[PDB]
Amino acid sequence: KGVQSWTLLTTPDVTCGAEQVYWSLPDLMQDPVTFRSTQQVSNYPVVGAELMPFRAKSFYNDLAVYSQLIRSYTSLTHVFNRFPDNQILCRPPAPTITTVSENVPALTDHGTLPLRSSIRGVQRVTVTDARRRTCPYVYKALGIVAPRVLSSRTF
Amino acid sequence: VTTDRSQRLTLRFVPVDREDTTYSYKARFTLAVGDNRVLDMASTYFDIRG
Amino acid sequence: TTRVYLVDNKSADIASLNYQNDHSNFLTTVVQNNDFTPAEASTQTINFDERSRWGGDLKTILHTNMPNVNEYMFTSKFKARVMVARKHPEGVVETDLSQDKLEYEWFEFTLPEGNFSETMTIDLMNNAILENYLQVGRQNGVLESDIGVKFDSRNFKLGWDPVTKLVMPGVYTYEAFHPDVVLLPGCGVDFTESRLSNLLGIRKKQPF
Amino acid sequence: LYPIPAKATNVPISIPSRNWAAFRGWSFTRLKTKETPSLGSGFDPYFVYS
Amino acid sequence: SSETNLTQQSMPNRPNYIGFRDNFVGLMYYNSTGNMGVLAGQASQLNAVVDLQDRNTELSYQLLLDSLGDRTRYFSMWNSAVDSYDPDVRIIENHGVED
Amino acid sequence: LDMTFEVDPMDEPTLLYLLFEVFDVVRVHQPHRGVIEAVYLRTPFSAGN
Repeated sequence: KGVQSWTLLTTPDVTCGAEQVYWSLPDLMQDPVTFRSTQQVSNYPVVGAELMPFRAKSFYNDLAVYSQLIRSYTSLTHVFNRFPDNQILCRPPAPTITTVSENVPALTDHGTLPLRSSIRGVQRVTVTDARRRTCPYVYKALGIVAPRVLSSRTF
Repeated sequence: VTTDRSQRLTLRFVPVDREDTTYSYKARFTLAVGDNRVLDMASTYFDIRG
Repeated sequence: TTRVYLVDNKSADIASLNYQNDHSNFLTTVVQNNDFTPAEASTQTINFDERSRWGGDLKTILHTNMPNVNEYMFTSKFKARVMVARKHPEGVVETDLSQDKLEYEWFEFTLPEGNFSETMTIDLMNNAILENYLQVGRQNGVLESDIGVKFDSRNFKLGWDPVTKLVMPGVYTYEAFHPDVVLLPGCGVDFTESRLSNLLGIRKKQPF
Repeated sequence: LYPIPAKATNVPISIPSRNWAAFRGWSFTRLKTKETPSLGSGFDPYFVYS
Repeated sequence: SSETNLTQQSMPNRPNYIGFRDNFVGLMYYNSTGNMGVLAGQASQLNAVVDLQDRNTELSYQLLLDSLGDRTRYFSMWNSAVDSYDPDVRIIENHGVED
Repeated sequence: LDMTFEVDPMDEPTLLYLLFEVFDVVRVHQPHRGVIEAVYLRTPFSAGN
């Protein structure tokens, strides 16, 4: 009858979980096994997936509540502790075990995958989230392709 | 010269998809040419209302 | 084999294509013949033999700046239902009973953009619920015991005696076990549309 | 298109080395910068004219 | 409202004709690299339209219409009505007046 | 190729507009009911195939 039945307790993280990013290079890779091609704002054919370059690094200290008490002085204001006496409304204790996010550079190789027979000189790079919209917190997305032959088509 | 079968002289296509941005519009059509038709593209035009 | 490179070539000639864009979706030139200006080179073409199915061995490089708490990634807003008003029945004394009709509404609470720590976000989430008590509740006469919702970290019931069923220390133990939601009757919270539950460390057991 | 600065009078220009087979000749004219939009991208925020 | 403000003088506002451009130039994205059109079969998504950033399809059309017909005749369907000027305004023939 | 244009001074920024006259052409093939294949060429000032 309690929340045991339908919620689940899990370790918290400041990344707020994570998501895949889908790359697409519409003007270069031949569109993968069921994708139709578009100039549609989002829905370009995916060419490879990664987690976003943004991960939780585990952090532990005792004296976390002590750090919070020292901040209770050195902040010079009470705005986050309006009820210092009320034990239910009291500012909650800082976790001893906790996370920080690190935004890390990432470098990857995807599969050998098929390539349009002739290439226009103006070309396109896209990074999109699981919702297929473009992540604004991107700097320096890049692609590097070594072309090669798969198989003859001329018989 | 002319077919004695039932066939439209003029066709009209409704967009199958369309997208908007702050400064542009984009619409996708399936232009269908039936099994004994031939279409001279000079006859085609985008009829727009607004 | 060769290499063809898909890189954010900045110069004003190609920036003329960048204007409505950002580094997550951009147009660039793969053509790099250095006596052609990037505009001039951009219209040219690399042209593999038509008799062969070609494939790219593709590598990529990605970097990013994403703040923990933001609007775009749904780590900034939560729905909560809290007391909007508390009436008093006419001709009863105001200090005497405090029994009357109470009223509640759903609001969505917005945390400051760019924000960047775990306990800070819990303190910000509580400040948001306080801010609506200040902006509404103070005037309609809800008592500041009656805040409706609070985020906490403690294990209440820790010093609780099995026999006499009170917290024997006379205090709740001030130590963080795991984040928690503390509610009063008639009210609640909603993460249907946020990733703040994943930062609370609370997840739905049947997620779909 | 090549930029002619305000009050400039010699406009030198060069084309990098290339093959000219089937070339037909040259046509040329002068334009104002405000009377010319840059078609590269989807909207031109500097095109303050109609 | 005052005695001297009876003496104000009005001038009509400058005439300003607004409408669509000759043959709707600019209404469709020709020669704009991020916004190309598409023509393709349904089975292969390979586009038959290969546009370039240094082509000028709008101007090319205005010149071809003049080579094919007479631009001095106005056709409302294609909004065909060539940009013109009064030559008596362009080159002033100051004959004076027969007064 | 070098070209030097001598021109009258103007109080506002202007552009020299050049048209390198060229053969810009296409050929279009339609071998099966579902498809169309276009071959482009631009003879001087090329942009491939």
